[PDB]
Amino acid sequence: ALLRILKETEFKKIKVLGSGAFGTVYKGLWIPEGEKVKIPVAIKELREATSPKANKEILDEAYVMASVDNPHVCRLLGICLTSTVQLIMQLMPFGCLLDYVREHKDNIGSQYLLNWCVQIAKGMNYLEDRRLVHRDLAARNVLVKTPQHVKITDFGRAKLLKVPIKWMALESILHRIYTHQSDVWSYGVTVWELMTFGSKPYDGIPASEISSILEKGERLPQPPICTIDVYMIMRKCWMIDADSRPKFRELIIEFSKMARDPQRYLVIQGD
Ligand SMILES: *CCC(=O)Nc1cccc(Nc2nc(Nc3ccc(N4CCN(C(C)=O)CC4)cc3OC)ncc2C(F)(F)F)c1
Repeated sequence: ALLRILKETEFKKIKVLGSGAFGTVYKGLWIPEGEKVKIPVAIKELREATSPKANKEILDEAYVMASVDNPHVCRLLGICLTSTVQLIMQLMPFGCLLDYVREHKDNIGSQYLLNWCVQIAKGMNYLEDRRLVHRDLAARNVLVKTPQHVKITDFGRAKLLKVPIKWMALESILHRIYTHQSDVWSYGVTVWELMTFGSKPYDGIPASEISSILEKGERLPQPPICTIDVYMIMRKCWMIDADSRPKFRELIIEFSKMARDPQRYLVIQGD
């Protein structure tokens, strides 16, 4: 019960920061109960889910989210129950890493890119450690606190209560299996996205075709900046054998290592 119940009046909505299928997000401010502190927040207002069954499901996931406490996982500050369900999130000033990489390709240096993989993999392991399957992981579901500090957006479990085929493990596509190991495959696609400075994985190829492509042993291409210790880690995540895949603990070490000598593993444009 680490989940704060917020009063509609404790916060104000400044601007719409987009709207998805799940809900609508706003840049806003929140003045906590009996405090003269003004926190910048993101307010995830939820869609058509007013059924008593659904609201109990929402709340139950809201407590789960509210107990996920890790530096690289976006924190849930509280919930506001009124006419609509509002999820008061920590504001991420630089938007999503995908947009950010597509907007900084030139100035994004090897040392940052490698430290983002450690950061993502760190947050991911926390979920595998809490036995929570992310199910979402894409460069679009990683947000930017500071360009040095990224955080993962844990909505995969909530979104469950519009198919991301190109980020999915073959077992997820063909047998609807979601393990912390399918989370490793998605992680591979995400790290490929950052190394390509936000490219479309398998662009122009239809979703239906993707399964057979992967079955024919075909994978995502080698990104120009990538070395061989790098592009290898990527293909180990895309192993048809769900258990041949590296663990999130492994990925942390082989990237933590890699981050100690960046340019050795990434060929940017100096230095
Ligand atoms: C690439 C995927 C993406 O756009 N994710 C995204 C979009 C909007 C809102 C969230 N939630 C969220 N956001 C923040 N901070 C944040 C997010 C996005 C922006 N952008 C969005 C694209 N854009 C537009 C449409 O004008 C430019 C600005 C800016 C911003 O910071 C002020 N923090 C937390 C959340 C959370 F609720 F999801 F936790 C994600």
